[PDB]
Amino acid sequence: FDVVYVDREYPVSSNNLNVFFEIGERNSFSGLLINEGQAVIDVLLLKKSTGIQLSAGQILKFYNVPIAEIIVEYDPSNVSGVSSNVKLKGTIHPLFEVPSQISIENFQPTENYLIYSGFGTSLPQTYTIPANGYLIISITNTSTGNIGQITLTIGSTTMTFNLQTGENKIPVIAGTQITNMTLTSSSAILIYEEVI
Repeated sequence: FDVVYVDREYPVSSNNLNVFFEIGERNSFSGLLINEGQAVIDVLLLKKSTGIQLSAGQILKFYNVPIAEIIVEYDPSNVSGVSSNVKLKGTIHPLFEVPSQISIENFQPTENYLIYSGFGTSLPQTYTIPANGYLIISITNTSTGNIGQITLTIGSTTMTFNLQTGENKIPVIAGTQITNMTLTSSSAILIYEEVI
């Protein structure tokens, strides 16, 4: 069989109303169309060269979908001045003898904020958590199970945690202090926050 790789992004706004993507006649597409931004978009999937309205941040997933053309349009109901970066990524290949499917999901990108890297049994100072999110304390050690203790303070509240080898995931509010950590043997330590 033959495969064509698709990696495209186009702005869609009042200034860029339409994108026409040719997939071609005897072909199937597997991949993603990503509405990265604030413009609602209308997606027409045409078997030869019914629209799907994608709201801000939505992703249209394709598996083995026989399409000859994908048309993307700025929806006329948009608040003026909104735009999106519309990304098409995937593979064009022949129609496989398996189900053809689409699905849609909301994307919420996550970003990791480093707090501490080291290798030892405690922290060298206190740290402030910058945002609402999830604090990740990764402790690497030869043994499994219990590996030490961490103390967080937030306002007039103190919290102490039974740290395990591996990834420890704690929901945290912005401004929370990492006041101390004590491990029972020297370990690779990586502390960061998952933020949305």
